[PDB]
Amino acid sequence: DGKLWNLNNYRTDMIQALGGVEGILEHTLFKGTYFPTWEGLFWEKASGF
Amino acid sequence: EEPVTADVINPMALRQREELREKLAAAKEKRLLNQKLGKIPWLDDTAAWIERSRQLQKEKDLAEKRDLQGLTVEHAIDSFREGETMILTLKDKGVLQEEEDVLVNVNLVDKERAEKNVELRKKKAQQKPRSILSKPHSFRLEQGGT
Amino acid sequence: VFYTPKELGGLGMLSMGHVLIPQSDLRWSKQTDVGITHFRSGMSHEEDQ
Amino acid sequence: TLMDMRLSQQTVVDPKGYLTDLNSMIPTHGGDINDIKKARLLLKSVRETNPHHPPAWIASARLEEVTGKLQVARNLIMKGTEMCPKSEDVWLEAARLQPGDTAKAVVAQAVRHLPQSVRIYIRAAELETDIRAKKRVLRKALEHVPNSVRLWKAAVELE
Amino acid sequence: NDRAKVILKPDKTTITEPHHIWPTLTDEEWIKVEVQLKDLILADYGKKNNVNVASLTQSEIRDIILGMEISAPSQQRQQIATSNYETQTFSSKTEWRV
Amino acid sequence: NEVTKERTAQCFLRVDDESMQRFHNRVRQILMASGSTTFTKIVNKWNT
Amino acid sequence: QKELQEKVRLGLMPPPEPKVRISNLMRVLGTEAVQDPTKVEAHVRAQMAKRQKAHEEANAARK
Amino acid sequence: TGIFMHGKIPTLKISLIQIFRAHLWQKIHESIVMDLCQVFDQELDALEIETVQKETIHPRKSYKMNSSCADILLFASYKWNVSRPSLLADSKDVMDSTTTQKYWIDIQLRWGDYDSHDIERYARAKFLDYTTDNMSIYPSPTGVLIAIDLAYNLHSAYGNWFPGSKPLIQQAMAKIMKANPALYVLRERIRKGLQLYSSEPTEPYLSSQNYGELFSNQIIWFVDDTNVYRVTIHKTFEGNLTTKPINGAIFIFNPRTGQLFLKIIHTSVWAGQKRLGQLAKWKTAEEVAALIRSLPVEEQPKQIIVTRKGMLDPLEVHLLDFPNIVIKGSELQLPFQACLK
Amino acid sequence: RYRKMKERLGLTEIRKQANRMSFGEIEEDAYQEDLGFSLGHLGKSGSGRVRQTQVNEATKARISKTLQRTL
Amino acid sequence: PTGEVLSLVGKLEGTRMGDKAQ
RNA sequence: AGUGGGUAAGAGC
Repeated sequence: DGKLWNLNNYRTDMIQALGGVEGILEHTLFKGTYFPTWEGLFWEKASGF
Repeated sequence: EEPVTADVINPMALRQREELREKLAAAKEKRLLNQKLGKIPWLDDTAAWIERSRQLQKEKDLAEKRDLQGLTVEHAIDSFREGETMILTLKDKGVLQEEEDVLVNVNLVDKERAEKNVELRKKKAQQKPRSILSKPHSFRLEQGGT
Repeated sequence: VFYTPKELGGLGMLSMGHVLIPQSDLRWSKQTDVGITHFRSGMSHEEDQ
Repeated sequence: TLMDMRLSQQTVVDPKGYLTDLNSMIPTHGGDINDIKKARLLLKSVRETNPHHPPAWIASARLEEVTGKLQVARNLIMKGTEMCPKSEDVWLEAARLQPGDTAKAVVAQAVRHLPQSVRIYIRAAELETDIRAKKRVLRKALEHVPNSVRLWKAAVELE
Repeated sequence: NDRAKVILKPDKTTITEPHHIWPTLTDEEWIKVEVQLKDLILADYGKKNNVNVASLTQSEIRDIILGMEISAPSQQRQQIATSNYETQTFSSKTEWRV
Repeated sequence: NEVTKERTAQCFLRVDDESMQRFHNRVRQILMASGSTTFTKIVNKWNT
Repeated sequence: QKELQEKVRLGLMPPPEPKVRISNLMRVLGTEAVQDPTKVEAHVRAQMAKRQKAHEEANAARK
Repeated sequence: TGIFMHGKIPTLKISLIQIFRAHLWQKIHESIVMDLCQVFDQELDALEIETVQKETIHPRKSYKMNSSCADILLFASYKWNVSRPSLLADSKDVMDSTTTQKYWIDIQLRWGDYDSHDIERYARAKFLDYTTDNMSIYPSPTGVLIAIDLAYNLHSAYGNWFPGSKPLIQQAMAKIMKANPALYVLRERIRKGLQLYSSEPTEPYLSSQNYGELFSNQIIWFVDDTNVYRVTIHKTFEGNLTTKPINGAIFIFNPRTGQLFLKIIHTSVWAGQKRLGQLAKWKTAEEVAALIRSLPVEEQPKQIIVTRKGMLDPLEVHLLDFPNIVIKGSELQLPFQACLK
Repeated sequence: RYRKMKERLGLTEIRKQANRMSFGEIEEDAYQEDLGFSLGHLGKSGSGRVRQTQVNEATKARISKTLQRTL
Repeated sequence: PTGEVLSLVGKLEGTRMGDKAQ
């Protein structure tokens, strides 16, 4: 049947409403990592151990 | 205090506007390409074409009857002894990286790394240690002669 | 914390409700050579986001 | 794809003669590219560094096609044709990608640049739906080259 | 590239035929040339690192043959390892130490 | 209507009580089965 | 097997050496084959030939 | 730690304990104090400093938040015209406020939150409170306090300013925030705990521990492009040292049978090229792909190992038709560029 | 045996790339039946792989010995 | 600013469902 | 409205 719902616009406006990545990361420890930018980064769901 | 409202950095909006600008540029390029691409009797008569083919065949039968160097090297002048010659190769750089194509010798790199390690072992503007470390002698070529 | 998309470290919960973001939570700070500057999220003069 | 192949067969030096192929068309093979943006950047760099490499244009266009941006693929192929008029593979890819009339005009431009190759002539004959148009393009081909058996064998169906 | 060439031929008997590149040697002669070349590499690494050949261990010699190096411009990461948490002192130029 | 092409009828919709009960039960079993469970798993189940 | 193991326990028998073949070479003597590969090849081939010749001499004595 | 916990969050307690293990807060204070000592010792004559002393403090002074004591003391040569106390970013200073011969310096570290991370206001408030505090012990009434928010990496100085101190302290503190060993350790531990990385993925990377795994009956191809674009340089005692380009050789060596393939490139290729490096990279990738296409399927390689890291991108581009051919980078430098010697 | 078991239970390249999630760049959820499942960098832009990550056949699913006997 | 989720019964009836979506 | 659900364990002086 295909995908009957799109959350792209909802998540777009949810990021927009929260002030964007800059404000959201201000709420976090991101600036405490001294990462020059938020672009070339990735997460890791589980640790090696 | 009183702040100033900054522009919101929205990655979704960035991707969407990038796609929209790409689509607009593609449409403009398509229009410009069609501007050039849109400028291009015997077509139906078989006997006329046969006669023309025969006449072209007989017509063909009747007719038959170094100064290019201006780059730089990652070494000092005194690093090269006068009485010896060496081979200078390119330095491994990423293809997407757009730095200057420096020229390098492997043996001298090994020697420089060894002497750097020896100097570091022996050691053990303002605020030099955090500048010269966390923040490469070279000379440029001219017509193949330096 | 809840309504941040999971890539930005949040939980990415979908909200079928009415949740207001206090204006005091839409301000961030950035340090440049001249000093530390402060930014709000929106020029709009409306209720809390 | 490539254009240079090398055959494999009391000395130390064993040279291999270069072999060229008239066509080099790998199928679409979609889904093999993981990083679309990185691959696009690398192929753009190849196009900049080796503008006269038809496989570069072909690969970039097919990557754009499998991505879904079927207009930038057409633009890239047109740029390649304006840059590599000698290789007919780019023109054949252009005919494959562009719609009917646009691809017919591209094949005509190929004939202008390369009136000796016959694959573009056969492709144009396939595009031209009119029997009169098929006759016209085939007779233009034979005027440019009348000693091709693989093209003359279509004259019996041309009547 | 100079002493290595000398080690390649231990005697004038070993002749490199034009058919191939490296000289043809007996198995034991190959062993001796290999150990001599290993000694060459270790001695030259010691020359550029002021380290004795015997100072290197088996794994270290393997690493050197492969091409491993050790360097540390910022060793202060040693900080990973009454109390001596502030007693460390600073020496100034105006002071006799500096 | 497919003939008059007029607004002959008005259809008012509502979520059935059984569906609401099922949704509440699903949320309840999501929550009560969360003693040892990551927050992301709970949020993903709720989102689904 | 228990007899051999307890003989090794009491020191009457040296501890068994790993059985090395060509494939097993870089796994058993990997850290040392880079020191002098030809000597390592000679040693492992000597061990393989020793096992093979022990088998052959056992067969011949049994003949 | 100097971190204040509002309500016990056992997970956050464990995380912050692990981040600041091995007395990291004290070591960060030590590193910052000594960096300031060195930066002042460098500029000891231009600032009319007689000498600089690293004031002794308690082992747990870094945690002393209720009270504070001087950490760095500056001795004036003859006299210092201490100005009115002001924030670090306040360039304007009323220089002639009080003369003195000492300039104490206090260093504070805090773990800021969302609502409380404005380090300028925090620095000013702490300076005023500590100066007016009876429990706080300081040598002179003239000094400066520098506050660092590690949670947001925000540094600011408030207090008195002897002449020429503001620009030097601004540059020095910008440098220390940009680079600092203790701060680098803090960042690394935080990154490890949060488990995010700055785009350094793990790919097949041939090292000295998997070197033994190379020695298998599979088909392996060592591709090298070090000797593609090269010149010969010789130094003339009479004139100038000069160069001359020579031909290049791409190595497609095969350890299984020793079949070493040389791609010999004449110097005429680099005639009208303004970027020789990436052109050589793409030429090498093209030749490698062509060679694999030439060989039959049975003899085609399955692992391509490159000594240089520059071939990781181009080869994957030109090997886009061969997905079962994994490409391995090599951290260890196999001396294959010397085979042309 | 230890080598074989380590190969069987070890982390594969595609599995290693699966649990890497790109920061900032949001991805649309391609699994309607469950929003909690994503491929991470696998198939996502910026994954650092120009080519597609192949399947480690050492992790192939196969039946037990007794199941083979019964079959 | 409490952080609690408010019920949108009797709320935002000036908006449809097809709005804010392309 | 509200108390809590917020004790680091350890070594002898």
